[PDB]
Amino acid sequence: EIVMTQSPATLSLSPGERATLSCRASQSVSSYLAWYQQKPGQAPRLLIYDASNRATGIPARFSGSGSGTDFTLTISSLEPEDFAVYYCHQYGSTPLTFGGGTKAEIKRTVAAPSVFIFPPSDEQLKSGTASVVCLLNNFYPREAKVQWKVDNALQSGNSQESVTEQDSKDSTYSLSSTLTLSKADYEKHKVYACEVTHQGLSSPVTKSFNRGA
Amino acid sequence: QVQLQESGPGLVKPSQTLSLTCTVSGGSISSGDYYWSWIRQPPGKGLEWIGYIYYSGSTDYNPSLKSRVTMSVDTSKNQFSLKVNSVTAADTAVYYCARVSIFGVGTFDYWGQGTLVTVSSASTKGPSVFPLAPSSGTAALGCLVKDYFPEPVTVSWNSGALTSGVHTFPAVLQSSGLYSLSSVVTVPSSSLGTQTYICNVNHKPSNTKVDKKVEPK
Amino acid sequence: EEKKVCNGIGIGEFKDSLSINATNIKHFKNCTSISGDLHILPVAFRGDSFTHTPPLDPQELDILKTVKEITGFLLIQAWPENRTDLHAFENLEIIRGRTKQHGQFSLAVVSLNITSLGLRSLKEISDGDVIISGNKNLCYANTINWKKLFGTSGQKTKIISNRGENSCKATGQVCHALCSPEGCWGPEPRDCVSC
Ligand SMILES: *[C@@H]1O[C@H](CO)[C@@H](O[C@@H]2O[C@H](CO)[C@@H](O[C@@H]3O[C@H](CO)[C@@H](O)[C@H](O[C@H]4O[C@H](CO)[C@@H](O)[C@H](O)[C@@H]4O)[C@@H]3O)[C@H](O)[C@H]2NC(C)=O)[C@H](O)[C@H]1NC(C)=O
Ligand SMILES: *[C@@H]1O[C@H](CO)[C@@H](O[C@@H]2O[C@H](CO)[C@@H](O)[C@H](O)[C@H]2NC(C)=O)[C@H](O)[C@H]1NC(C)=O
Ligand SMILES: *[C@@H]1O[C@H](CO)[C@@H](O)[C@H](O)[C@H]1NC(C)=O
Ligand SMILES: *[C@@H]1O[C@H](CO)[C@@H](O)[C@H](O)[C@H]1NC(C)=O
Repeated sequence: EIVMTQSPATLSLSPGERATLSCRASQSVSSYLAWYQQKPGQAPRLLIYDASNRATGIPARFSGSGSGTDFTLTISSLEPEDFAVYYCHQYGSTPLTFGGGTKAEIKRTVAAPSVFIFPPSDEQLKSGTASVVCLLNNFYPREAKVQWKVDNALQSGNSQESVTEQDSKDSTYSLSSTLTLSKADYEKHKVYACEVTHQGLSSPVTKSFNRGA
Repeated sequence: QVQLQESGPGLVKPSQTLSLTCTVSGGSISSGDYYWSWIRQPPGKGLEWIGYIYYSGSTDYNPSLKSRVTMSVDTSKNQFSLKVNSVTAADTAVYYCARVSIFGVGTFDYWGQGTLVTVSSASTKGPSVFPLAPSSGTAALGCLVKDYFPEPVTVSWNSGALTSGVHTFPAVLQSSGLYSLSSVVTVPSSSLGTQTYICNVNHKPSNTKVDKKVEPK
Repeated sequence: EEKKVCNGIGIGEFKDSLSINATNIKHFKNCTSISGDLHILPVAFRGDSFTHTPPLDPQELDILKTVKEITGFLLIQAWPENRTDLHAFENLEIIRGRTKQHGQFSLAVVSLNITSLGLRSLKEISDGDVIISGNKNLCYANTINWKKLFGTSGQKTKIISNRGENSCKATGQVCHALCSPEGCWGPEPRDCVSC
């Protein structure tokens, strides 16, 4: 199959800015190329077909060019409604393919997270498992490191992370990290630490508690 | 006027067959002008083309699906369909139907609303609700909603009357085949003993609806 | 022999007929020119109960071998599965495009089982665009230079969703060793444009 490559995978911009998206094909596709826009919980909407030709009703700030193996979608000036995913798509040869997508993201003021830690409850402990939760709240940009520490031992392979999408009103992210252990292993150790690194902070922040204290 | 809509079961067991129908309004499905197609998208992931069928009978499928797919037409209802056999977790995806205008713009124009199909062997289980207690300006508290199948749960705060500074995380699949999620909220410290907090968890495939008061320990 | 001009589909006596079919096919015996269009559709091979049309025997498509010229458009949306090319049209020399599919296209080939087009006598397409679409086993179409068949400014060809050039190459499905850079209609010597 012909492979389509879109990079950067993420662009970070503010309203009014000029946008330049790139798409590359591993073999030539002439001008048989389309671009799509997609928002969460919605089907993709055609923007441009034949490289080149803008579809009916599509706003004029959207435009595209290129041939063969090298393509470009250009948004001359962003509107709040333009933040979303953009996919490239070849129809020149079977099988039909898409690229990985580039996501257009709201550039925002830099914001260090508020970090919080929660012990497992007694009610859970009766059942035989122990979750320890760590929260990173209202931060920007997206890049973050979370490290768990139990009596100073660095934890590996027993945590799972979850991240919200950009807040519809303040554009921040937040993130939760859950660490799971059996009741037996949790009662053997004293000090439970969640260590967070983020560019908003000059040094890493650590929250901790002492089991049963 | 032209309209497409997917329908069929949201759940299929590993090794069985996946089935969906697309219904079409605003023009007969029997026409030289259109390829009728299917495309899929796993959550958090890219678009993948499945194939198409034409009014002449002939068809075209992506070799990535290893001969596992068939499509068919049913003019009796102005409908076309998909079968995918021998499914695994790799087949979980939002499934779309779409039209191609062969003589017009020449790529996908009208799309369906999309429909989620999950492939899994889990049995349906209601969730437990564990409190995430606050302690040490602004505080934080929450609810750990653990061990349920299938998706989704919906959680609200104080009967939908808190609403602000609330964050509900997307769920994660765990080793055991069950889902886990947590909902959180940020509040002023001062009024920690002069204000009461309850989370409202609902899971309708299960018959369970739970309310949990969360207090400082 | 020799000159015999016949009406095409959707004019004169065929003015209400949707495709060439078992009933009307005989009336094309020994035509060299079509005055209008040829439509070749699924209902031809299927048959149709409402117009009392029997299914068409594919061997009888060979009655079109005498045809050298079509003043309108050619549109093929169904073809017998075990034909590797459009053998019937091997003597077609001219498509004019005085009349066009959806006002745009004078040649149109849609989702057949063919591995090559086979139009070795085609030297002119006077007006109208060309569309070759969804033929998943078709090679050879990118080898010819279409601009050399065109007669009006603004003609182009859409060759879309057909077999990939790479897979053709790996199975040796390219133009014969002795063709010129002009390309071919199939794998054989008698299929090259210039020698
Ligand atoms: C396959 O080929 C055969 C032979 O060409 C072809 O048969 C033709 O079908 C058409 C349409 O069914 C016939 O034309 C019609 O003739 C009837 C009488 O038979 C007329 O009543 C029709 O008249 C006009 O009538 C309406 C009211 O006045 C109009 O609103 C409307 O436009 C009608 O045209 C009509 O002209 C034709 O007679 C036959 N020919 C023969 C020799 O049988 C068949 O249709 C083809 N089938 C397919 C699916 O390709
Ligand atoms: C449709 O065309 C394809 C491609 O020509 C046919 O597949 C070939 O079948 C022949 C049978 O004689 C084999 O010898 C070839 O090797 C096949 N090609 C390959 C590698 O795919 C197919 O038979 C045709 N379908 C029908 C129904 O006639
Ligand atoms: C076509 O040509 C042959 C041989 O010249 C002739 O016998 C036959 O009658 C012609 N077809 C017609 C007009 O029926
Ligand atoms: C072409 O295919 C059809 C199959 O229905 C058959 O009737 C015809 O004789 C075939 N010709 C060949 C392969 O000899």
